[PDB]
Amino acid sequence: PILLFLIDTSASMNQRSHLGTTYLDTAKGAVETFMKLRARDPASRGDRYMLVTFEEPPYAIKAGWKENHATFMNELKNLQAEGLTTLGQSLRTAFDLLNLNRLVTGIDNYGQGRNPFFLEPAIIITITDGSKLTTTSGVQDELHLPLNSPLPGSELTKEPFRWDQRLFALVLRLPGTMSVESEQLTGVPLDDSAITPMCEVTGGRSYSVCSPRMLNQCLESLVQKVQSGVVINFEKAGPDPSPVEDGQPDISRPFGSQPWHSCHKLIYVRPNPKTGVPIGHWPVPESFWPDQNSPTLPPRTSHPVVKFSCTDCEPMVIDKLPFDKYELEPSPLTQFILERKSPQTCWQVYVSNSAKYSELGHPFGYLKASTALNCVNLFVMPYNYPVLLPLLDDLFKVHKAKPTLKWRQSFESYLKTMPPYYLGPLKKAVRMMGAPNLIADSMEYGLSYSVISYLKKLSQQAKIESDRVIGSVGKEYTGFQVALLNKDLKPQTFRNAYDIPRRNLLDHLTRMRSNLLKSTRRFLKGQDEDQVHSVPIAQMGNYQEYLKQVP
Amino acid sequence: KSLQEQNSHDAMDSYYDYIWDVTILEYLTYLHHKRGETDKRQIAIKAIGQTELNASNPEEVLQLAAQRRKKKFLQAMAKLYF
Repeated sequence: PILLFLIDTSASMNQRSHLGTTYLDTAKGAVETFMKLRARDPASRGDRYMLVTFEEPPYAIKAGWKENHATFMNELKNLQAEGLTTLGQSLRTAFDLLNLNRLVTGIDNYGQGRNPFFLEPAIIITITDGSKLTTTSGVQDELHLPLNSPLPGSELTKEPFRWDQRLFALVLRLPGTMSVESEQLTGVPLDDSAITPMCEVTGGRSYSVCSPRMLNQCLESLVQKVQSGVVINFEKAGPDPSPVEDGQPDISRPFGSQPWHSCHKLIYVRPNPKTGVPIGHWPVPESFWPDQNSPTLPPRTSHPVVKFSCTDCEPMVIDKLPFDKYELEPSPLTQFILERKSPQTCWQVYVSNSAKYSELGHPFGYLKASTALNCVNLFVMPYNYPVLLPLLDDLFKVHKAKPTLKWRQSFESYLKTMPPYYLGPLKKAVRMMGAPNLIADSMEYGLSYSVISYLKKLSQQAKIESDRVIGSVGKEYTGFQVALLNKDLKPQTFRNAYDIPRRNLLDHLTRMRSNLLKSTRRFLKGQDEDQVHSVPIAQMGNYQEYLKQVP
Repeated sequence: KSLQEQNSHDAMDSYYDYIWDVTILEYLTYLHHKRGETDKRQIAIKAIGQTELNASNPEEVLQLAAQRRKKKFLQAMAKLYF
């Protein structure tokens, strides 16, 4: 996946803990230990590391797509916390980088549905301290991201983040004096910071740390959550949960505020074992009926809102029709359903405003308890599966391709009720079915000409902006300014007479004379050229001849 | 707004001992880094890096350090004027 670290480089991050070290050094150590614990996992060969600091552009992206691991280390160890607490601009810059390359590659197919197989997994971790949000004018009470629309195409999604990326926050609260009381909580508390509502919206969690042991627990938990998936918002709608006849309905059950109403939670996307890209079949549908004459598509939600109905049904699993199935990671919905203990019943998940005539949506999937009752899976079929699947059953039971008449009228009714972007996969569906006669090239349109032209032009501006951003990373009267001392000056004492101090001048003069009277094979322009950072045995031992095999 | 100006007739660095808010020291470090003060910046870093003015200390320690600095600053003003 993509691991991005947003390291706070405000001056408030220069406080010193009880360990005798600064907060920023603790952040660097957290990044290092995250590296070690992630490298312990035998699945992290491909993991792109990125770093963003709290510094104004273009000095904002320390490491991006075109850098490597060594430059990430060098820029990590050379961070100075000398800025303000400007969280919104830095978060927008990180999301702009990630969504910029996202819209460059066309990973998110607007208009053609939402395909959670096209996935670029990404976890961003903001390590900060929880101080007051500061600008050049004053303290800001509540965290607002800027809305300047720098990336072309930002108006087609309401939120600056996406459904393939997750935000976590390490808020350092190490006290100056160590606490006499020892923390014994197994779980990590949430903080009362200004970043916590944002990470709860994006489908993450804010780890609050007050001790180095607590930092170890937080960072182990953060390592355990770096996997590939899609965060979707599950909500119920309409009927109440069905009371079991064996169960007893009680007034004490809360009918107004129940913990699994809404959950922005993850579903798992396993890679393809043979290739890596999960070869998928069915999209999660849109929140609008596609008007093929509208000039612009409506802006899409960053996180899909899917409504589940708890009415018990029968899980229809037809042979040789490829459905797609996900595992949904633990959530109060999942512990409820695992308490229900009914692997013969499923709940019906649908997407609202996906029907031409009804505000309610015809069901597109079902959530289902597994055989071993270890996890709750999500099964997705094409749109309106209880209509489509029995007729496919009937064609491979009786009709043998060339069909009857009423069943033709059933498919004309179905394709009038069918979404047009689903016209993509369903055609591909019969390419596995064994009935290519249902393929008709007459209908292939899913979008208007205007939005396709807009998408092409947006892709072109995205390519230009990607080139710009990748080139940006890694880089006596009223006109008088007194020069400041430069640490990276390298004062060359042999190239220039101006750089020799007085108190050793005669000394250096004699040395200079010796150079011009040495007449050696190699002439040096510096008195002391020791090294820069590292003195390796292997690097210098390669520049010699060692003719001793000794066998 | 006051710290942004460049015509102070009182001391700059020797009054940095009577500050106990991390936010104002944060702004001081930012101003000194922008405007070229490479030495007042280090004074601000030393002030922030004290184990007495951390934000996450127990409240008694913070309020007692605050009242110590209040006493010393008000005595310094009574030294100058009064």
